[PDB]
Amino acid sequence: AARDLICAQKFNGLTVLPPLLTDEMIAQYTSALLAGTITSGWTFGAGAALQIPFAMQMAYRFNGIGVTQNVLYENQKLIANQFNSAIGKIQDSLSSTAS
Amino acid sequence: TMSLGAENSVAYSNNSIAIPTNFTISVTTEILPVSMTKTSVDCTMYICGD
Amino acid sequence: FCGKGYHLMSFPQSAPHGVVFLHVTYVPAQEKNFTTAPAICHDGKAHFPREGVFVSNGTHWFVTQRNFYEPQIITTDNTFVSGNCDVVIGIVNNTVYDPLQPELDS
Ligand SMILES: *[C@@H]1O[C@H](CO)[C@@H](O[C@@H]2O[C@H](CO)[C@@H](O)[C@H](O)[C@H]2NC(C)=O)[C@H](O)[C@H]1NC(C)=O
Ligand SMILES: *[C@@H]1O[C@H](CO)[C@@H](O[C@@H]2O[C@H](CO)[C@@H](O)[C@H](O)[C@H]2NC(C)=O)[C@H](O)[C@H]1NC(C)=O
Ligand SMILES: *[C@@H]1O[C@H](CO)[C@@H](O)[C@H](O)[C@H]1NC(C)=O
Ligand SMILES: *[C@@H]1O[C@H](CO)[C@@H](O)[C@H](O)[C@H]1NC(C)=O
Ligand SMILES: *[C@@H]1O[C@H](CO)[C@@H](O)[C@H](O)[C@H]1NC(C)=O
Repeated sequence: AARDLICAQKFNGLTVLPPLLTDEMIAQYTSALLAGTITSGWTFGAGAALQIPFAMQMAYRFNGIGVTQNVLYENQKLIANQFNSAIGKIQDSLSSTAS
Repeated sequence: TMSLGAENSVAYSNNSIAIPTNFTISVTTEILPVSMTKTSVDCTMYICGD
Repeated sequence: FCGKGYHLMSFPQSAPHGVVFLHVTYVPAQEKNFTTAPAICHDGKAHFPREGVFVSNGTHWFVTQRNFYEPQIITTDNTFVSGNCDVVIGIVNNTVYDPLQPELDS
């Protein structure tokens, strides 16, 4: 009984084509990028992936930003707790605010 | 259905690292446009044909 | 940004309505597995590498750099002391060489 706007668009020769890459395949790309980053650091961006523990990867990042790696290795639990709390805050913000 | 790529699994462990022992030198080619054709249109002659 | 790998050089060439960049880059090729640890206990001290990775070939521990396998004996010149052994997770027990000991043993 109620005509649709998409039906009115399609009845006058205007059509929307589907994208070539579907959302499951985009999610597969992001999953591959996440797994490569977690299990190798930057080494999967220059060639074959080299495995490394994530504590050593975060120590590489800390030495990159100019902080000696003993700061990580003596505050690893605190840094992991801060990262988990920040991830939870991102979760709560995206669950609450839609803007 | 298209293939995204070959499936791989990184052999991750909390006390194992992989270090390269050799290397290679790769020279790649990248092409970038810079300019194009500088056209000019005689407006009156194109519209009216003198 | 300029070639897949670690950038070394780029060479420009002309082209009809364009430019062609030849990016010379470094790519690591032949890989090897190793057993690794963040720090080393030595007399209650926690030795950390100054630059490189603590690795082990099964029996002995050496220190290398990250992008190329070049093992060296762990001394006090390429390591630094920070804290004690009771904090770092994954520490291992090994000796650390001192170059001053054969000089003081004269
Ligand atoms: C590192 O790789 C290079 C090539 O990528 C190796 O060089 C080759 O070695 C073989 C060994 O017999 C020679 O037959 C080839 O002629 C060499 N190629 C070139 C271009 O010189 C090199 O041996 C490798 N190094 C190690 C330690 O494995
Ligand atoms: C780990 O590397 C060290 C240093 O190369 C090896 O120690 C020597 O190995 C050679 C064999 O190539 C022996 O001839 C020497 O007698 C060894 N020296 C000492 C002080 O042990 C060690 O064998 C390697 N461990 C492995 C391969 O498991
Ligand atoms: C390292 O060990 C893993 C697990 O045994 C193995 O799959 C892999 O081929 C080894 N070598 C490299 C270079 O990762
Ligand atoms: C690595 O993890 C396994 C289980 O996840 C654990 O049994 C092992 O003790 C860990 N190794 C270190 C050095 O903590
Ligand atoms: C290292 O040595 C100390 C004292 O000799 C000991 O308490 C500790 O358990 C040892 N750790 C390992 C991993 O052998």
